[PDB]
Amino acid sequence: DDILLDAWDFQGRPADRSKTGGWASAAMILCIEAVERLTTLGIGVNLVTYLTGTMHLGNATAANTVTNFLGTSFMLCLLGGFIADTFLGRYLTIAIFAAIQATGVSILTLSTIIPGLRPPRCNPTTSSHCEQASGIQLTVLYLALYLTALGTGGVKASVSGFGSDQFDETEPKERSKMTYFFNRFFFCINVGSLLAVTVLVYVQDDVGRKWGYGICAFAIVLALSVFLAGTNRYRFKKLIGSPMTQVAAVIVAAWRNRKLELPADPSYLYDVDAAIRDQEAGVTSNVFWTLSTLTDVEEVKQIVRMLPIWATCILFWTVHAQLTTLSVAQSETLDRSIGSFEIPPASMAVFYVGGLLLTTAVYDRVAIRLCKKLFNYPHGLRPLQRIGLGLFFGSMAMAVAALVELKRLRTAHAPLGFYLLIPQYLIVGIGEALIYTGQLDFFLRECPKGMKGMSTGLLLSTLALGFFFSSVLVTIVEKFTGKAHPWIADDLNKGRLYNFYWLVAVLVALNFLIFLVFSKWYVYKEKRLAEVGIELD
Amino acid sequence: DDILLDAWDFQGRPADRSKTGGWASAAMILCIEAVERLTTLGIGVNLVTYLTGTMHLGNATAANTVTNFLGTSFMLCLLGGFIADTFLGRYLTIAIFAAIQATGVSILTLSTIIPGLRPPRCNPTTSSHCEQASGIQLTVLYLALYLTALGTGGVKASVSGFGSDQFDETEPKERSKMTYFFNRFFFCINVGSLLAVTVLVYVQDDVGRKWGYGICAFAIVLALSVFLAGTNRYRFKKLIGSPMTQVAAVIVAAWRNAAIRDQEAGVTSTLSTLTDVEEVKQIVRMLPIWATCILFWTVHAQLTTLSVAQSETLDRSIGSFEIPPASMAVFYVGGLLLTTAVYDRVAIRLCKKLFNYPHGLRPLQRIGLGLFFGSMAMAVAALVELKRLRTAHAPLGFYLLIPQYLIVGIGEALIYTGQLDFFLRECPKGMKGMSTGLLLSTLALGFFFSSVLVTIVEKFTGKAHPWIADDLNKGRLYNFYWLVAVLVALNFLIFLVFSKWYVYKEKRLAEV
Repeated sequence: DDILLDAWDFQGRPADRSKTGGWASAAMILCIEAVERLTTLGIGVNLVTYLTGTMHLGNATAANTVTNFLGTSFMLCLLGGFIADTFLGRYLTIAIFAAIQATGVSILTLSTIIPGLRPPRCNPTTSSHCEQASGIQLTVLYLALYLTALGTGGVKASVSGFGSDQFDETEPKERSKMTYFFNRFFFCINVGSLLAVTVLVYVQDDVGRKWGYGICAFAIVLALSVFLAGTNRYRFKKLIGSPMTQVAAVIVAAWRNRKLELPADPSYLYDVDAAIRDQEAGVTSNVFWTLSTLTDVEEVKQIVRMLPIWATCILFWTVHAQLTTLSVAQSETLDRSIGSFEIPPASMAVFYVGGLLLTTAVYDRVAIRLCKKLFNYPHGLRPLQRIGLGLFFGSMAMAVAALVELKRLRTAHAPLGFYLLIPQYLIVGIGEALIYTGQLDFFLRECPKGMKGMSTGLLLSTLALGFFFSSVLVTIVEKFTGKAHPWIADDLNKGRLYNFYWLVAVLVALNFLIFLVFSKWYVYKEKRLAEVGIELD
Repeated sequence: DDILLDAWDFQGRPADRSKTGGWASAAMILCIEAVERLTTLGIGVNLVTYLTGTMHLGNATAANTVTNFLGTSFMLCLLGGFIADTFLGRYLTIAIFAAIQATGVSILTLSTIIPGLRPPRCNPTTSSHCEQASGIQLTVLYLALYLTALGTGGVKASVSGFGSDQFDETEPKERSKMTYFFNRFFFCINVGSLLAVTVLVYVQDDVGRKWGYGICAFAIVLALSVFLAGTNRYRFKKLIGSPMTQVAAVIVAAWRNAAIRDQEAGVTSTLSTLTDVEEVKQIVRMLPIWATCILFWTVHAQLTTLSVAQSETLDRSIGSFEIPPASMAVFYVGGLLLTTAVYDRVAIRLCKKLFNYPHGLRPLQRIGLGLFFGSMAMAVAALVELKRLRTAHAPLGFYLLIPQYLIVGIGEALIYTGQLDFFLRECPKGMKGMSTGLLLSTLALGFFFSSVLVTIVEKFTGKAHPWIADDLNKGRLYNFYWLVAVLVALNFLIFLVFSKWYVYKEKRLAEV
């Protein structure tokens, strides 16, 4: 009754419901997730200008550095979950990796303080050119960045899952205590994330970096000690396995044997074909690294059916990557003067965060029940309709964003203009709050049974590439016409951005038509396969 | 097979010989020993100066805050090792109380760099009236300290236990790689222990508090990151119990128709059983001699506070450069290392080639020997302050303080390894972890005793011509030293009586 077979406590003796439980104890875990999100935002959003305001980089190579650090921090999150799942706990994953996050962000705060560890002070845009940055002073910014990248990476992966282990016995009153707890919790993260792209951005911009990154490092060192102090209060998961494992064990363990085709149709052992090898194409099997089992082989193959739609997602995230880097540099040249108020350059990102929060809010009330009464589905847009939708806004921003780099270059070649960068922030914002619903929802129900959780893998990995390809996309345009003014600049007025924003708009516009064809097809095949699996028994 | 029994994984799966544990794997776990020692030295040895200098409290009131912090830190270290062996892991303790220790020091660091979190710059030395810290700038300090002490206390308990747990196999082969490492390391400590009362002190004096305390913060936050990141490769012990609990079981369980002390039956091999109550009985037999060590540690505290305030006013110049006042404590650490260095090459070797001793001196010889130097340091120090003050009103180099700082250091080495060996070699079957409790206990109590001393004279002398005074040239500090000198003197005599009885009343308790 009171004791559960579902979890154990920090001893290992079976967990109890009125000893280990989350009306309180779920907070001490989760505050880490709060300080972490609030970090890679307050840092990541505005990391771009630190490199162009102090490190004195060229507005181009500040973008690549940031999108890479960002994308890197997204690859490393994909790994942390595999480590939580294969090797360490959920728990000592989030315990180990918050401590790591802490030194990275300490080494970072440190790098902005100790003297001569940043090039002597001055302003690059419209003013001067200074010192570059020493090869010494660039290596600590890297290690610290990349350490932070790794830290935020690992806990982003497991701190969420662990905090919810603190509630759900299938029993309702706990599930009620839980659902009660979180709707009150996210309003915070929301209202609190709105804080970090404004208030926190305000500090590192006005007061200075040391304080700005300092209040961060202190937050994780505070949080981690709250977390650990709750250790005994917690009840513990048994190591959910990463499904990414057998994907490795057929993509590889069917590679190590490439030999006689052996089509007898199917030979059996329990579920096995001996041999089993990957031909893609089709067969079908149902059941309940040396050699591989066929019912295992096929499950991988369903993962592969999802791959082309997986591909067409990457480019949205490139559009999103432009919001954190370039739209800052062109908020660097704009007005932003409210009189006695001067709004922080990278704080334009509050618009993007707004269109997230707002869209989600409009889409949970307005657009859900408006389908059950309108059509056969009360699910809203399930799933790939939201994905396609997002791709379209991917261009719609990059297209508008390309338009506004003209109205800006207009007035600045011949003083005051601003509030023209809302749309591109907003549009990527609304566009994001749909495509991430859709990417996710699709990756779930369409992921095989027992092998799902492959989802976040497909999800995050697209994020990562989105940034990495936005790194590549920038590095290509360097050679198109490289002399004179290419589309990149330092004084942006001495160069032209719109020529990039267009190309992303177009590259994405095409990407979306592609997605449409991939979308029509994928369902024709995953239907025919269903129907064929039956006809042949 | 290879695999070891009664050791496990973080998984819970036993175990290893040739993979998990290590030559340099302890090195990861003891990253956070060296840091916590180098911190509790650097911070404590000069904190009194942050109190008088920055917070503007003035010595009497400052000397007590420091000495309460040190006291509470040991008090908590004792609770710390009890938590560790009952509830928490050895591992979990060190993780958890390190984390606390890191915020604890962080907040302290933050206390020194956030604006308005102090009184405004001046030194009562050259200034007429300086504001003592406000109620709140106190509170962030106090919170920072007690966190830092709790943090430190908890770690101090379990890291040595978890550290040495990565070598134990009952093996002559690998468990002898334990020796080689634990030596390079221990040396590194004393080297780093010299630095913590010089360089660390120097930084926090002449670079600044924010830097000096700020480095210590980054030190654990660096170490905690290394320790936790070595978790997979650690050998995780079965949870060892607390001798404390078996000692409590007699104290509750006698209210009956159970325990009279005095003399009773001998021992062979909830409700209370006799072998455990006579075990608790002859733990009490040590308690009077435990009591006569409290007063040594009271001597020791005077080195962390008022002997700094004295040192602040002596010359301390060497040629051009000027040595930081609180860094006189190098002469104490030096005397402490030097005594050991010699006692092990000599008193071990050529004391046991005469009267057939096991250790150079009987534990009580070293205990008693400490108290005597302990009582004679205060006597020297009284007279020095006396014959410093007598020339203040008529300079004096830091040299005049080398004797107190030295004597106490020669004294302590003996009385610690006397105390430690006597508690250790007199304690019953399952209780040797009783020993460490007993030791810490005398220190917490010694420190806690000293603030009681200072407070008494403050009320019975001030406000007019006070023994411990704000301007040290304006009070008689020499007969607060005299007091502690004469106090420790009486305590010593009481020890000879106690230790005449102890070997007398515990050798009739021998033969059965």
